[PDB]
Amino acid sequence: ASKVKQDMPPPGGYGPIDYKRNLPRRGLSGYSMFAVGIGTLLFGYWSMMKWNRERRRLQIEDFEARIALMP
Amino acid sequence: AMTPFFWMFEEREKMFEFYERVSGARMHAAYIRPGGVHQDLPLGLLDDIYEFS
Repeated sequence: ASKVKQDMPPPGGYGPIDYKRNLPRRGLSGYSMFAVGIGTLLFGYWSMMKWNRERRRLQIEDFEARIALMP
Repeated sequence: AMTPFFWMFEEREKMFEFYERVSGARMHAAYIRPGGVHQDLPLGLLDDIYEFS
């Protein structure tokens, strides 16, 4: 009466299975990376230029006050 | 490195689940006999193997 019933794949088979290596390239050129590094270095250099000159002026002002108080 | 060890022993645990479902033993099944295999696959094993793979 009852037909055979055992573990079999479904009709038409299973869905395709991926096996190829998948290592995508994120994407950024070495020239671009070096340019970003140089640009951030230059920006830091300029900002610290300005801040260090201001610090020199502040130190000179403190020295002026000390000179005034010295006698 | 020590990280992929865990990463892939999770999959190894899944494959021991396959072994246990087919034979009742996780790593020493004794499933393949010199005349074939001992028992037939359970009705829902091929689907889970496909899902894993």
